[PDB]
Amino acid sequence: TLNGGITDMLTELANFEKNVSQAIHKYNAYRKAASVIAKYPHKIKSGAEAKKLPGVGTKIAEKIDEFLATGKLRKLEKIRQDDTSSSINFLTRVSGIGPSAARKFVDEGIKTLEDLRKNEDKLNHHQRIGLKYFGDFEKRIPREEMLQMQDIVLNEVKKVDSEYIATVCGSFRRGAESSGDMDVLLTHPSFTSESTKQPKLLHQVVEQLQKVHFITDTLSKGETKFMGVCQLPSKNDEKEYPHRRIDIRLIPKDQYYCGVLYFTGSDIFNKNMRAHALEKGFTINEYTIRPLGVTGVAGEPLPVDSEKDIFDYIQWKYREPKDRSE
DNA sequence: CCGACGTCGCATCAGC
DNA sequence: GCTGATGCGA
DNA sequence: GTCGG
Ligand SMILES: Nc1ccn([C@H]2C[C@H](O)[C@@H](COP(=O)(O)OP(=O)(O)[C@H](F)P(=O)(O)O)O2)c(=O)n1
Ligand SMILES: Nc1ccn([C@H]2C[C@H](O)[C@@H](COP(=O)(O)O)O2)c(=O)n1
Ligand SMILES: [Cl-]
Ligand SMILES: [Mg+2]
Ligand SMILES: [Mg+2]
Ligand code: NA
Ligand code: NA
Ligand code: NA
Repeated sequence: TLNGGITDMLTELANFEKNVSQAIHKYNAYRKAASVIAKYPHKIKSGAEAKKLPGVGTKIAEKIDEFLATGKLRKLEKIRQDDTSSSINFLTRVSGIGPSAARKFVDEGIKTLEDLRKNEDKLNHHQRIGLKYFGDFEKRIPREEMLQMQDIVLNEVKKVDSEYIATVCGSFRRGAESSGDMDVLLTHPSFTSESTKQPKLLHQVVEQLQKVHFITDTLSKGETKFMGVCQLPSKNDEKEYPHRRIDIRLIPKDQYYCGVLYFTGSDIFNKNMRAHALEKGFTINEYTIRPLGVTGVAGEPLPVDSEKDIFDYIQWKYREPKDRSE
């Protein structure tokens, strides 16, 4: 990438603001600037050149000038030296430990991997599984493995009820050569925006995937969202595959296009597109696009019969999934 | 200057 | 138990 | 931290 040094610096700052400062809007600001610089097709020569991009303001322009001149950022060099920031940043790398819990753990003297394993009974269920698979969850998934996983999920879902449709979204649907996890959108004609004519629709799919030993652990689970752990089968004498994060989201079948737009992302693309919708007088979630009144209360859902219909309402040219990796 | 910043599912906890 | 924040996550 | 009214 042309500007990897700058974008890494801004990402590290984003993570600091989220994990340590607990400033979600600074986290989003830094990530938005990193994303716009990542797609800028020139090697940036100055902060002023970067400040022309939307999301890069005066402060980041100054950091870019320091980074270009020296190859580092004194603000980050100091953060890297702060023991509390180091501890908190490490603990938040466990799934289920966020900024609040990380700081509480540090207060209580729990700040290393050894400390965590020593104190499993101080972890909730999600955190306990996140610790169990700490190393695995930072490994990436080759697309070749994503395809094997897709095959298992799609075939097992079909065995439960041929009327299900499972769609792998996330970075996979954007065509990435590797993914951080597997995101599965699920629909069934019995579950629409108008009625739920059959119970346990998500449950019976999860159960089937547990039965064939694909799903191995559960982080959380409700009627429409599963968050868990899965693993490909290995062959005789083969080293096992890493355990992987899996998210499954059951979406009302008639709202598939809003659902698949949401679950395809990226997360920054969704923030950007939804923010553009609001400026255009609309609000978009994973179910609907609705107008806003002069009051600012959402109106009735608008007819959507393609992903492109959603782009049309907000006066955006259509962007294929591969062009949404912001 | 300064209010807004995307939107929502599940787990957990506090107040009643 | 319910309801509404809050945390953490997609 | 940045943007737009
Ligand atoms: N804050 C978020 C996080 C996720 N999402 C949506 C968009 C994501 O593309 C989708 C899956 O979340 P994810 O964290 O797995 O993101 P991916 O796009 O799949 C990443 F590229 P990765 O391949 O590392 O999972 O949920 C979102 O809307 N807002
Ligand atoms: N998980 C899914 C995927 C597609 N669909 C529907 C939405 C459209 O009517 C149609 C689109 O087919 P496809 O996008 O797979 O080419 O399938 C669904 O109901 N659930
Ligand atoms: Cl809605
Ligand atoms: Mg993903
Ligand atoms: Mg704005
Ligand atoms: Na700018
Ligand atoms: Na975490
Ligand atoms: Na995911």
